[PDB]
Amino acid sequence: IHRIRITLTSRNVKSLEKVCADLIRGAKEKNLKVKGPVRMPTKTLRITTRKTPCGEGSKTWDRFQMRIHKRLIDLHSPSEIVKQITSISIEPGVEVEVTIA
Amino acid sequence: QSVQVFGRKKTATAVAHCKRGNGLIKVNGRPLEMIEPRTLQYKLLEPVLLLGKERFAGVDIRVRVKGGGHVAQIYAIRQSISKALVAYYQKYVDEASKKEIKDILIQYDRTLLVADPRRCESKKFGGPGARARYQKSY
Amino acid sequence: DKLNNLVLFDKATYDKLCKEVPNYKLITPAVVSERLKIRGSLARAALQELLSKGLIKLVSKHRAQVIYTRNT
Amino acid sequence: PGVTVKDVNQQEFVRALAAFLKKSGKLKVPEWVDTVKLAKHKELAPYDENWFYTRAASTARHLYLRGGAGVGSMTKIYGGRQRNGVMPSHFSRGSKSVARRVLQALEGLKMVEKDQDGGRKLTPQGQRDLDRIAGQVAAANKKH
Amino acid sequence: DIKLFGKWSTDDVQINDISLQDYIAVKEKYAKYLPHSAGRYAAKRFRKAQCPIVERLTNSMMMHGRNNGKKLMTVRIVKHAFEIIHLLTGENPLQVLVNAIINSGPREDSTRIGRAGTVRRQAVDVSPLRRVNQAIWLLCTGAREAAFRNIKTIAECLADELINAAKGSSNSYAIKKKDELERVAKSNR
Amino acid sequence: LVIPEKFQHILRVLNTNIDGRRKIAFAITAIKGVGRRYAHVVLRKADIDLTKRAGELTEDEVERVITIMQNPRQYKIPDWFLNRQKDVKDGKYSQVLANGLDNKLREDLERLKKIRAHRGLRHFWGLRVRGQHTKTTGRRGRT
Amino acid sequence: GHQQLYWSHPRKFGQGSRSCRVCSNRHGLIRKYGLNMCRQCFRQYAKDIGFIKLD
RNA sequence: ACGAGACUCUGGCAUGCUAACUAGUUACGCGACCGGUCGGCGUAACUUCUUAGAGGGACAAGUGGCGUUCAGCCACCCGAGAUUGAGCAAUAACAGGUCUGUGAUGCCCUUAGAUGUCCGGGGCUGCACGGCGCUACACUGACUGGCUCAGCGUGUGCCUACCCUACGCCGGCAGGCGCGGGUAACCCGUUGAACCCCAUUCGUGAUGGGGAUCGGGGAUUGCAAUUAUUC
Repeated sequence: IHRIRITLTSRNVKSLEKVCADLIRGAKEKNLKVKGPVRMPTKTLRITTRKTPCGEGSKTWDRFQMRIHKRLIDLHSPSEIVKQITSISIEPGVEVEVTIA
Repeated sequence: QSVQVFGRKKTATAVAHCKRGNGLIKVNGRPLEMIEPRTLQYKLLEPVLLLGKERFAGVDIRVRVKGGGHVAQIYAIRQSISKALVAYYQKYVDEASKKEIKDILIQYDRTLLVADPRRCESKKFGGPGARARYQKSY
Repeated sequence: DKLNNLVLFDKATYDKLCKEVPNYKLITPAVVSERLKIRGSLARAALQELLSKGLIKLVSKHRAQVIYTRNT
Repeated sequence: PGVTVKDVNQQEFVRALAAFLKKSGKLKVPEWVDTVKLAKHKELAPYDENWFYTRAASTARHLYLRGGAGVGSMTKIYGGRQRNGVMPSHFSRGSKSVARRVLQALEGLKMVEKDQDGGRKLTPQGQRDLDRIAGQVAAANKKH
Repeated sequence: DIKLFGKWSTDDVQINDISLQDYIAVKEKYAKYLPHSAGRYAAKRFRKAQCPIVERLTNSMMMHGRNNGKKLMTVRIVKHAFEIIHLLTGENPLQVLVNAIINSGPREDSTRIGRAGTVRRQAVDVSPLRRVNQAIWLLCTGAREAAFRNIKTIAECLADELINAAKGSSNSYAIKKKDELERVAKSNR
Repeated sequence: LVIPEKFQHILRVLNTNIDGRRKIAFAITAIKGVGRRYAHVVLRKADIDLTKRAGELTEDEVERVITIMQNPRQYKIPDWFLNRQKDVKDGKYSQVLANGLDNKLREDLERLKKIRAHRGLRHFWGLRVRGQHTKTTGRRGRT
Repeated sequence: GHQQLYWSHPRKFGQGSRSCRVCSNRHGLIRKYGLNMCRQCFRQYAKDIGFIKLD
């Protein structure tokens, strides 16, 4: 079997891109094929709430946005190198799900 | 065959697939001559056929622009025609022909090819719309 | 008053559709047919139907300010 | 001897097929055209009396413009943006039952195709049959 | 060359006033095969002041905001003004448009007095650019005054709009308002 | 077309009201058993010619659609266009005829008055039986 | 009374089945995305949870 | 020195993403037909739309005029771009609002169907478009002979049963039954966000610009629908 999908996600795009470059460079340094970083659409969680803690005042709202950036990367490689690369002490703020399909 | 010029107006999804043959544009299964709006026909058919019918027999183009709205695929078809012709005559004829066909396609359209980033604008709290509020103060 | 109208196609709707209307410099049957005090919309419909005998397919109606044929 | 479907006018193809079947009159006159609402979103349904052939060809074009389309966009293309009643009404059911009973009679005439896997696709044999129908309606009414 | 079919020509426009060379742009490279090709004059630093007459007709007719929704309608009414005036006059529609708007319209149109004025107006020598443009505006608003909200059959309403705008029949309301404006202009004289 | 005699302007066909000045989907609707979708379904099931015009109509054509209005159960369509559907006085969708005897003809309204039904009280006035929140309400029922 | 009269019908779903997970307040709760706070507590903690004012 | 600006997010701009099974695809293996169903294994170069998803530049290598020729302003002749909209928002103030958001807190009460359980019924609803969201006396407007469509963002069991729903049947339908998909560009879904020729089809327009709304296959996953999710 040579079908492995790794899901990368984070709120911060800097860490996401750095860890994606880490994974791609780790895959390509050793003789191995790897797909490009599929870039899934960003999810914009929107919540609007009145600023005031009471009923008085002009109706001014707060629009809190929360951006979730997620990527999927394919891998045709033995599971050993995948497990070694996954345990590379990734940067904080990034959630990773390595799936062996 | 790669020319890499496309045709894109507004946000319509378009494809310009090039391989030698006649230049035809398919819109909802309706080719270039018989068009979907059925009311802007002359404004799109005038530039090509009055000069020649075999004029488009150079390189066939799959143009399947799934455009909704008449201002969307109309003038997108002519964008595609001009862009495909200019790129084909650019890469695969010579520079002098480039100059003359660019001159005729520029007297076709001086400078309106590419626009600024704008669309329908956002809505603000305190009113029903983008720039509007609740009951009036006279 | 309760003006007398005829619901369907009429001889007046058929009247002078090719006698003097297309023999004027301004080829527009609207007002001239309106002078008969008979519905001009169906006069236009009859004129379009007689123009579309079957030689050339004319099924489009378009807007009110619509062109007519040239037959002078 | 026809031509491929890529350069065939799809609307002209369906209209030529419908006109040929109307002039032939081979099948009975369908009377379920407007006995029903024909879906939730029609105040006054179609009254073609060839809504059978016309809407079957429209479903066939829906099939072929992208083989493998989920059912429901059929009334997104043909159906409008509903304005039902005092309340605002959204995208939901149509009149499915009479449609299925009519399809149970249409089956066998090679007009709208229901496959064994459910859904739709290019169907090479079906594609040959539809291309032949297009070729034989190439000499049909209109375009003359 | 480029023309209209094998029966009509578009190179029959010569006025030679040597005054339409500062605002009406025909000088160097402003030519178009296209009546309208999605202009972006808004984003430009007021580069919309060299606008031709056909686009004025295109953009100066709608009542309120009850036409916008698809510029399809704008380009279609440009095309059908082309064709309908061609049918009316049997020659170039734009040429006869200019011919039938110049011979009438604003000789000294509405413009105020001094620093602020609303009581009366001033008989103002109307600039050729603004006279032509506002005469096309007169024709457009008269078309949406007569062709629209008409009590008669509408396929000659452009003929009667031409009659009201040039010959001077007492049918159009805009033409009698302009008659009052002309009465003020003569009050200046 | 018109012939040099009396056009079908004002006649007593079924004691209904119609004048030959408004066009289709309005002339047929003038009779309370013909119009809109029901007219469509009748014209389908009876296999009628599209070209026929009501300008010089024949009494039989309107009568036949009215008979279908009386008995639409066989056709598997809504027996609509009836204020009497599934209401007292008809064992099965029946047709009551004649005018000037409205109280007897529409005794349904008399039954609603004798039971003093607010629903029945709605008829005779233009207003909502539900009655929405106090606002532009009540104005419904202007004589 | 303690367990004999009550609890004889489905009533586990009302507004009293919820409260702010910070202050046990039942007014102005936020159910969206499941963080389950009131308006003001969420406004207080939005920076920490991950909601930042950009719009 | 603070504010303003700069700054951040956001908008009809990219022929590099040594980029993608959701999106078509240079040379395979499908293939009637005047190098394509290789998007129905999967092109290792792709990329044009899509991912507005990551890296970019271009109001002055400009012109004319006004201005002290400065700061700037008004129009345009190698030319995609020549005021997008919001966020943040100073010093000093208010006896402005909130102790009924608060495990953020100063100053308190005492003794019986205690504001917390039990209230079939019910609180503004005892209300007449001179406080948000509604009627165009009309070819700019019609019911699919026209859509290969232009287009925010939610959605299930960790406390906790209560989510989004495709498809068949009861069906010509609210509502009910059944296996099914969905932790989500993967399913709802190509979200039914207008029908442009507009195949009932407009002459002096009470009469498509209401139909001043209660009768009808039959009327709810929630005790209570009586001025109210019934459809």
